[PDB]
Amino acid sequence: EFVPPPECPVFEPSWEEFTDPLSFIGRIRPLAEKTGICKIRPPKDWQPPFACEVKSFRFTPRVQRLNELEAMGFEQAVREYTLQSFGEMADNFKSDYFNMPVHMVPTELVEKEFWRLVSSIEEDVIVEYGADISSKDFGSGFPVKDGRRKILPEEEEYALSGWNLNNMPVLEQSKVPWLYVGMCFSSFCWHIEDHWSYSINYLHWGEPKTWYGVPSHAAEQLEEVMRELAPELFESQPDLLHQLVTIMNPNVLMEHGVPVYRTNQCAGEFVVTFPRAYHSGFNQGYNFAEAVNFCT
Ligand SMILES: O=C(O)c1ccncc1Nc1nn(CCN2CCC(F)(F)CC2)c2ccc(F)cc12
Ligand SMILES: [Mn+2]
Repeated sequence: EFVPPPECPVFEPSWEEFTDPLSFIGRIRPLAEKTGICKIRPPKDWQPPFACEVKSFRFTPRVQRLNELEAMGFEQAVREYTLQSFGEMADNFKSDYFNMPVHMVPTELVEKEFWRLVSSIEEDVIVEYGADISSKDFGSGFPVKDGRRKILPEEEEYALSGWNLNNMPVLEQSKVPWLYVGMCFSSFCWHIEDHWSYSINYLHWGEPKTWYGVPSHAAEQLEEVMRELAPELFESQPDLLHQLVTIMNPNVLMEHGVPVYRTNQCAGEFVVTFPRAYHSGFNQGYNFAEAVNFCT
């Protein structure tokens, strides 16, 4: 069965360290760039309100067939959901799948089952992911001073915070956050960012998001293993298309000498990915994440 990779670094900045995100990320870089990804827990009292327009939030998530590569056009037929109705679907799926309440399923069991399903020919599990929803559609999950929604006085600090993903620097010398509504086993395959950018990711609420990261010094190693083992039909494809289908069990990479680190990101925690750090992951259950690429 699946062997979990070693844990990536988790930082718990003091209020002083938490004052300036870019300065903090610059200070942790000597360790975090050797692991590709890191997790950042804000101070206990830092709790932004959730600011999306929940009444109107509606979307059609994309269908994900976990074993689609191993299996090598009308299978499912995706409903439109609200946040509430997607959550009911997601929780019913997971509690039915594991025969237990959703909060009682061990994170290690979901992880082992996910990778078993990805390689399974005998069982075809299909899930849905509300992925790549623009923050322009119904707003960011962070409060923003654009006069579209009311900001209470207690929330203004969060609208002005440098850790609000809307306030991260995005202009490179010579771009808004995206939202992800997850359910159990919804996933993202191995990729790096455009322009080898940093990215920052915040889990607003819900069950954890499980991550795998590879430090940039091993980017070429990972790409070589991919070419050796990815389907040939897709191996010859340019990277920006191959990255749509680069699903690979972390233990395969590890057997080929590629360093891989993991983490479970819980509600209210950040994950930072460093330049050219390949990353992949899946969701443990119903959750809501926001992500943006940023410039230093
Ligand atoms: O789901 C997450 O939490 C997540 C975290 C970090 N990075 C990416 C994440 N998800 C996804 N990102 N993109 C796209 C963005 N990025 C550029 C474009 C690319 F080349 F496809 C390669 C991924 C998807 C697309 C579909 C999907 F189901 C899922 C994602
Ligand atoms: Mn990414």
